[PDB]
Amino acid sequence: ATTFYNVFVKRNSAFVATILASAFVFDMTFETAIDNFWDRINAGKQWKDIRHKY
Amino acid sequence: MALRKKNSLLNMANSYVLDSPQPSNLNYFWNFGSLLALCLVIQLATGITLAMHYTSHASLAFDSVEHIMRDVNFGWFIRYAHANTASFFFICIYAHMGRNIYYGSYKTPRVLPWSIGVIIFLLLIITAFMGYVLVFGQMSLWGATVICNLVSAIPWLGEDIVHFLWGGFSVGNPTLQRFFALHYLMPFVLAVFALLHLIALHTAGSSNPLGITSNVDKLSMHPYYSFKDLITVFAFLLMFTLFVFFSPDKLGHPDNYIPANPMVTPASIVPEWYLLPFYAILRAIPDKLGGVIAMVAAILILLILPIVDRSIIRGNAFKPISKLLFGFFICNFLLLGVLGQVHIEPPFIVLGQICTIFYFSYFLILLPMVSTIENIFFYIGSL
Amino acid sequence: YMGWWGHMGSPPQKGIAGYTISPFAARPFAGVVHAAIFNTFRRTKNQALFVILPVSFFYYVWTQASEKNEWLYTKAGRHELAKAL
Amino acid sequence: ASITSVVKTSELILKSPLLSKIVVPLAKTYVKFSGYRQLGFKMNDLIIEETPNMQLALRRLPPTESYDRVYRLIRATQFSLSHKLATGNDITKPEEDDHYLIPYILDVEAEAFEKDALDNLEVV
Amino acid sequence: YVKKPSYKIVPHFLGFNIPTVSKWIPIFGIWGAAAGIGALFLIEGVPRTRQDILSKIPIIGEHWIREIPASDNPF
Amino acid sequence: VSPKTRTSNLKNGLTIASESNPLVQTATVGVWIDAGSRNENAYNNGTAHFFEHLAFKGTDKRSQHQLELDIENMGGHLNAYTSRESTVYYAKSFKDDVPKSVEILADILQHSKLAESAIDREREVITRELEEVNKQYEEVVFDHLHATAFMNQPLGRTILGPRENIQTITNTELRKFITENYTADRMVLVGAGAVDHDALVELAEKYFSHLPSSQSPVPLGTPIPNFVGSEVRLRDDTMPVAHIAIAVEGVSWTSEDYYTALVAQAIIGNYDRAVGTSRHQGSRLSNIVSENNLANSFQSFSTSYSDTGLWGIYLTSENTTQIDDLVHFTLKEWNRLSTSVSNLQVERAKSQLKAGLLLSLDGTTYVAEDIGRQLTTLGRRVTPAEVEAKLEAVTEHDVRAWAQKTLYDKDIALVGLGPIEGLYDYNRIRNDMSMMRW
Amino acid sequence: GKSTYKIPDFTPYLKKDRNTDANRLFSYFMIGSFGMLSAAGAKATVQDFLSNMSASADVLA
Ligand code: HEM
Ligand code: HEM
Ligand SMILES: CCCCCC[C@H]1C(=O)O[C@H](C)[C@H](NC(=O)c2cccc(NC=O)c2O)C(=O)O[C@@H](C)[C@@H]1OC(=O)CC(C)C
Ligand SMILES: CCCCCCCCCCCCO[C@@H]1O[C@H](CO)[C@@H](O[C@H]2O[C@H](CO)[C@@H](O)[C@H](O)[C@H]2O)[C@H](O)[C@H]1O
Repeated sequence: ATTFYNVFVKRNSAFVATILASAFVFDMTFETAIDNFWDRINAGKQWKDIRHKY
Repeated sequence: MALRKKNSLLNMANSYVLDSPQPSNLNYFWNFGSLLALCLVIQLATGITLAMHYTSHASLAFDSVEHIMRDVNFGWFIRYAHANTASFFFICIYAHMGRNIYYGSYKTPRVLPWSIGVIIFLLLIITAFMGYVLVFGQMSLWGATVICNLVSAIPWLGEDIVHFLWGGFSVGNPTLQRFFALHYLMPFVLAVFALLHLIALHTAGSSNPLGITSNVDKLSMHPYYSFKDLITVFAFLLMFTLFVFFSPDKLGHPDNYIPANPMVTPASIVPEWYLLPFYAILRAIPDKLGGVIAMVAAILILLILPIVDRSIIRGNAFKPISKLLFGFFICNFLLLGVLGQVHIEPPFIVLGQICTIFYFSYFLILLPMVSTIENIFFYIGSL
Repeated sequence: YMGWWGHMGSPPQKGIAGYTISPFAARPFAGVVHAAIFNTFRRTKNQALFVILPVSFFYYVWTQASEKNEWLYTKAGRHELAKAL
Repeated sequence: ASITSVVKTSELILKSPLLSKIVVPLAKTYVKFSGYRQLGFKMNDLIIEETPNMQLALRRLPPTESYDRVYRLIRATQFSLSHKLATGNDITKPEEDDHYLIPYILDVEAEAFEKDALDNLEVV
Repeated sequence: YVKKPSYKIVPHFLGFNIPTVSKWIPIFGIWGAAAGIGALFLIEGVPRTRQDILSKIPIIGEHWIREIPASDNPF
Repeated sequence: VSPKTRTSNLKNGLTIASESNPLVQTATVGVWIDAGSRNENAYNNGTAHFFEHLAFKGTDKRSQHQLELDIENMGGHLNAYTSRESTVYYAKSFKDDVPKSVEILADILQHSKLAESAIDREREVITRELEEVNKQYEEVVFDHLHATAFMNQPLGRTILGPRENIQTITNTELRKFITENYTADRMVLVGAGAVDHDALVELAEKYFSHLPSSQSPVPLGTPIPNFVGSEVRLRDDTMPVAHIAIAVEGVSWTSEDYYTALVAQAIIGNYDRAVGTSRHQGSRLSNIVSENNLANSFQSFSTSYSDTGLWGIYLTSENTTQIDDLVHFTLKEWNRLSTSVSNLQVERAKSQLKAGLLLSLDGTTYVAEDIGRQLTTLGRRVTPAEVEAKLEAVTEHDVRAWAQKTLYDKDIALVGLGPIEGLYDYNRIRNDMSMMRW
Repeated sequence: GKSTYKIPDFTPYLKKDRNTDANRLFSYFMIGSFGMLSAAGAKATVQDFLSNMSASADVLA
């Protein structure tokens, strides 16, 4: 736990780098997660659900 | 205590335009600052007026400028005033920068006003370039085409950036509308930076033509400089009047009174006169990317004057060799201007390269050498 | 580096008396004719070389270049133009 | 640049017989053409003073020398704004152009440069 | 008996010396990474960034290879 | 090369430690006790300091007056102080007056009367001392600094104790305190100067033989402190000079980082505008402060206790509009112990300390204080050769490591006294404990 | 009420484990989460907002 602090937080350069890398990962995964959720709550409604008829 | 000093708001005006302590010996070259303020005001007044009559749609832009010329009361005046004052803005800005280089205004303790100034100069170039596009005549279009295709030389992303700025695959309506919005905005940004460079300068105060301290002998900005500034205002307005009323198209290019035609390319794409030196620098480098870097470096290299001037003495009033070198530098900058409007033909190709080398070597070689030697001559020569 | 009135940052001054007269008591244009002629001549003579040398040089350069360019695009200059390209 | 640099380089030149033979006459001409003497300045009055080092050297001037300097700057400023030159006793004669400030600024700088050197010392 | 203190002046420039700067070299590394991550993050949306950088990353790279079915694409 | 410090024990477990110097004519004998204010609870806080007053108020044999005369006839003087962890009672005398002085000290420690009449008399004297320390600003600042840093803990109590306790201290509780604490196994009889060790040991066998031994004899310098980042402001706009202390939790005597912390302290160093040489000192903070007239003085300190410490700086300044700059620059200099220190600063500070730790010992009192302090904190005297080796082992890498664990981005205890309007709130001071650029 | 060395009662607010790395790390996890969402939010904002400047759907046709 001291180790975690020393590596990622103690130097601000490291902390800002950690925050931006986390932001990148969050951004990508959150996009994917919302996409799937939105598709489930709006099931059979969206174009992707009816497109197969055509 | 007097109201002008007591009240916080009044005190700020007071500190800049009334009680501001100035050197008592500023000569007429210190008046370009206020002329540039006058140009900036005329451009805002005429500019906002034209915006009330101009339509930014590409199907209507050129026609809206004709409407201004032909139908709007005094529209001809507002249009020509705006177009010509853009030329006078650059005459005054080159003069003001020339004054600053000759009198060493860029030296400590005034590096910050100088460096902000270099940014004001870039914003003025961008502002004037975008304004030129708004007419949507042939020079407007062919200007935007060629200048925004320089960005294509940025490696990897260059093409993508160009299409993003144009808002399409060519210069067209999207480009015109966005340049209108930006051309309206940029002069306000330019005004803010103008005000920042003055606030920065307030810590040291104005330099003076002798390059000595003026702390020994100060004059209030008003009335002395107020009334001195009127002389150059009236001199400026006389020159303004001769262009605007008697020869309104002397400084311009007829090609911009032909509506933009993406098919027909004009005889000669030459920029407005005040951009011509940078254009010549760009042509000198054969490489596309090289050329663009050189052109930008020709402006940003002004930022290193504070380093490369090694003199112990501020300014050129007392330095005969520096004065000669500066004379050659200024004339070379005008020759570059002239070479920007000749055709890319012998013998101007080689000549343009030599003038470009001379331009850069002033900052990189000659000024550091000459200023070092003059230091030694002052010391030995006065023993 | 610069102060304000009262603490401008001058080294202490002492022993200088300054005198001047009112603008209403002066002739503002006293000796203007003499200055416009003799003083302007003096000041211009002293600075003439610093303008004449660079201007004359760059004008000569331009003149030579523009005349060569003109000559290269004549019939007479066909061959020299062919070599230059 | 530093005044120290100017002074050291000048001393190298004045040492070399060859160099001095060609440079000292040039420098004398240069100073005649420079024309600061025609405004009643001494060379040292022209050195840039808006630097912490130079401000300190000016504070170390003897009061007399300091008062005289203030007068020369005010006098020159008045000639500047009038576009007149000094006449008669106001013109600085070559014998009056003494380096009154160089000793003081060389001491200020000596200390400042020693301070920089010593900030970088490494015990062995 | 010691006659004189024993020291050297290390080369310096603008108040920096090599011992000091060497301590900061790692930090410029991390800031450079932070700037790299940050820059790349900002242009993640640019199609060229995906085509040329992001889709080439092993395993993860398929996240950025996405085709609109030609039936659903007006252009 | 210093003479060897001889050490003997008695049967009860009293340590006798001596460093003879046949060049001097005076001697300092005294008793260093590994006991102080910290040994009190909250009800008997101030007892240790109270006892110091009563120790000189007469014994079972000699009355107060007889005591005074006996010391006057010796020729030298007696002195005592109580700190948080240490109590000292010593006697500076002539060479051959040592048997008298040991006899007097043994008497005042074992056989003090502590008569109700004298307790009652001192109870006013000590009450008046509560309102006159107020003047000793450095001490005020340090007392508040401990109070806040070790809030509601034994180290955080003052030495004087609260007014309430001073009124309720009885001879019974005084007797109980010195019976529990001033035990043979916690005491060192120290002789420095013109003393023979074997003579001193015989005098200890004669006078300190019937000292109580503690039930559980732990080794000397054996001790739970939980530092609280916190601030006390004692603003007083009527004072001309601001006094400010900033400290972080430091190192104990027996820390592996003890010398590393001292080197770090020396890198910041001390400064005093009244001393001629101070404007030329190498310390970066010294240069900033002197060039900018930010302070009258600063003094870096590294106070150790058995199980914790405080490491910090004490600043004084009349520049009340630039206190922010003074604190700003100070804390940025500490940041550089974490980010920037190299062989340059570390080797310079080691050189200054290799001398400094030996220079301090320049009279018999200082030598005795050194033997006493070290024996009661480490259980042995550390020879100059060992001290020189421990300092040599301190590398730049060690200092950076230590600072990054102890100073960088850590909570501070902060005390300001005087015209400290310009000292920003806790957050802004604590924000300077790190650098965003690093 | 009189002695200034008797620090007021702060026991309602003092954390027992205050000088542990665990303790500091937690608060920086909150600050860093906030910085992370702000960075992700700023990227989203900038990318979406500036995309207005890319060719619009009529142009792309
Ligand atoms: C809108 C454009 C600008 C305006 C309105 C402006 C206005 C002014 C004014 C009013 C002053 C003080 C009066 C004077 O000395 O003339 C001044 C000083 C100065 N300006 Fe500008 N300026 C502009 C552009 C620039 C540029 C482009 C530069 C530099 C590249 C610059 C650099 C300076 C410097 C260095 C000074 C201090 C000079 C001195 O007094 O010695 N300015 N400017
Ligand atoms: C530094 C300030 C400015 C400069 C240097 C500048 C420069 C220019 C230039 C060079 C043109 C091309 C002129 C032509 O040949 O017709 C132009 C056009 C235009 N400018 Fe500006 N401008 C400035 C400020 C403004 C401002 C503040 C507005 C406010 C909207 C504005 C509105 C326009 C409009 C509407 C046009 C197109 C109509 C026309 O060409 O006359 N300008 N500007
Ligand atoms: C009304 C108070 C608000 C403060 C800002 C307004 C303007 C202001 O300060 O005016 C002054 C009159 C100023 N002249 C000088 O410094 C000056 C100083 C010394 C000598 C001379 N000339 C010699 O004989 C001068 O000409 C000037 O023209 O600068 C403008 C640019 C300022 O505009 C702004 O920055 C705001 C915006 C419109 C750009
Ligand atoms: C200094 C900052 C750096 C430069 C800033 C870059 C500016 C613009 C870059 C990306 C803009 C276009 O980039 C594009 O962004 C849009 C939305 O924003 C994304 O579009 C995606 O999300 C949107 C909604 O969020 C949907 O309508 C779309 O169907 C989907 O594909 C694309 O997947 C991406 O390729």
